[PDB]
Amino acid sequence: DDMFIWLCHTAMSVLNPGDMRSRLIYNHLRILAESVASGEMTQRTAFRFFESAVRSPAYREIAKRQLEGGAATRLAGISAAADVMRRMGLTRRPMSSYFELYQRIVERSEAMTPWGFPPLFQFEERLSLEPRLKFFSRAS
Amino acid sequence: MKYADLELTTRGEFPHGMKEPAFVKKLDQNIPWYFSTYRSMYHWPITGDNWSDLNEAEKHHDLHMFYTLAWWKLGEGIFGVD
Amino acid sequence: KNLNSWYTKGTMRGGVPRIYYAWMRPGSFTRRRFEKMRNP
Amino acid sequence: YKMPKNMGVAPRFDTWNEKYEPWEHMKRMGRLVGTGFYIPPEWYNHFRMFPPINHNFQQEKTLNPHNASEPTQ
Amino acid sequence: SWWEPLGYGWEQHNEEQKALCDVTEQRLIDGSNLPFGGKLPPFGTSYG
Ligand SMILES: [Mg+2]
Ligand SMILES: [Mg+2]
Repeated sequence: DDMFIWLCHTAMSVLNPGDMRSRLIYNHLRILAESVASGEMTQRTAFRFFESAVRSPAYREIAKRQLEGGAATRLAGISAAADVMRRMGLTRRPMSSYFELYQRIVERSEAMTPWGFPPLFQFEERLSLEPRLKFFSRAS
Repeated sequence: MKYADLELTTRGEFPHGMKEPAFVKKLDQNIPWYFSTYRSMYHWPITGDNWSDLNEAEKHHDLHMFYTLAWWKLGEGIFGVD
Repeated sequence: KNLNSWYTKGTMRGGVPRIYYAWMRPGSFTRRRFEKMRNP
Repeated sequence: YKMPKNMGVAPRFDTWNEKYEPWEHMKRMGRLVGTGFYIPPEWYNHFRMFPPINHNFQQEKTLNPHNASEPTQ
Repeated sequence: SWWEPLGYGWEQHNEEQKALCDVTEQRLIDGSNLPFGGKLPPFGTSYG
């Protein structure tokens, strides 16, 4: 279940994560997801892995040919992030993946400075927030 | 050749090398450091082509190999055909 | 001209065994992912 | 002598990032798998050939706000 | 020895049998009795 939280971050917490339909970045995301499930990686580590992953030479300067302030469109991100949870066997009932990933985003849409996060509380760290105030959490 | 009908009542157990050893509770020396502290003189595998009149390597290897083959009954039933 | 002999270098710890590599590290041994062409 | 309450559990504000950074896990896992005695997890099987970006450095190590650290963010 | 216990292509094979074969001669595999319920298990559960 924390998986959905992670995926929410990869979808909404990252400006310009390249074109997320392309098999390259898509495979990055797939692998990292399967590594957040089965506990092989920390969420923080997998996130910093995702944003630091290799995309394409002169990335920013190709980004000047698409984006103004470097914020891409979020559809590709959510469609890929649902796709990965479906193709990996993550849930017993297929729909649940997409529903949760969608729902958790919709609830956060109403929050002040919604897509930014304090770096310490964003993921697993020594000191944490109470389960009500955790970010994409079911208890908010 | 050179056959008699012989009765051999007791053969010792298998030389698999792994048998649960005799257990104790107390030990004589209670000082486990001696295990890690012990050194010895060097074992040099070879000197000058390793020639010997008693042929040690060959002879000892074969003698071990013989009773090993005896006990596994020549490893002849164990392998099927893959 | 190198009077330390590689023949005698080491310390006997008594019973303590340690591993050594004949040539390379065992992880580097089977290269099959480039050989049989499994790579992204 | 009065101090802010949680100073006991206060994080190291310079170095608390190091532990989690992708390169560290690449190196560590790299010499762990090299042993032959560890089954590589699959993420390693992947980023083995797509190692992460070089010059992305934190703001904690480089004290520059104006440095644009990430090609992504 | 782990491949036969789980009928692999069972739903396909069932479909082929039901559509193209007379009911007098057809063998139908049931997924419920098969190891995982004839499915692929959820991710982290099955020990791999
Ligand atoms: Mg005072
Ligand atoms: Mg106090």
